[PDB]
Amino acid sequence: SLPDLKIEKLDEGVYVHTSFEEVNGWGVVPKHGLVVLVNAEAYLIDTPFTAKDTEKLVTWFVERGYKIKGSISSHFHSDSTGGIEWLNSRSIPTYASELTNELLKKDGKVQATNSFSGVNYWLVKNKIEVFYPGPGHTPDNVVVWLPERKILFGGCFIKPYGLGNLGDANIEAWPKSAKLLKSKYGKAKLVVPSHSEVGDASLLKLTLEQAVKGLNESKK
Ligand SMILES: [Fe+3]
Ligand SMILES: [Zn+2]
Repeated sequence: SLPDLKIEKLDEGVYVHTSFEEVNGWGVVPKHGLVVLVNAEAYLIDTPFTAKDTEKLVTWFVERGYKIKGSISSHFHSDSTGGIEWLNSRSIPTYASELTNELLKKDGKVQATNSFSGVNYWLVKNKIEVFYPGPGHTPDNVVVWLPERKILFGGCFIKPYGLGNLGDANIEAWPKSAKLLKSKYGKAKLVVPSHSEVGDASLLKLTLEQAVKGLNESKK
């Protein structure tokens, strides 16, 4: 009885997709990703949890005359990679970093068909940039930058109100990673976190503070 997949326009050529899962203890949790338009083509930034919602998402944009050109997953957790199986099965190119695919493989999960590495990677030159700030929420977490709109998708790295699930986190590295991110994208107009409302560049500073706070609490 989960809430329906939601698709809402955020800016010119940029949509937020929201899907939901049950997390025992915290109840239903919304997960935000993006869909970015490049001319008459669409790129998924993270996938929904399920094949079903991934298909609904894909069909929504196909039906509006956009070809799905690919998806990129910001980290290996299922809230970013849930639709990779379905997308691969439809021969839609999927993208994840080398680290992410290696974590998927280790966990017995289907991998993205295309991978990349390095600090900066242009999924679409001058339109969609993937940035690796270093380990934080997970060892592999990346963010996605849309220069034309100055929109940053933070995935699960951006945690302005609390760090959340620490199971796969690197609390020792997160502050340095968050410092690097804030310096890189301080001119962001909009910052889009995975589990809360859209904000501005202040979310970068808040994340840094939470990360610093988390590390201090771990050492005491
Ligand atoms: Fe995660
Ligand atoms: Zn998450």
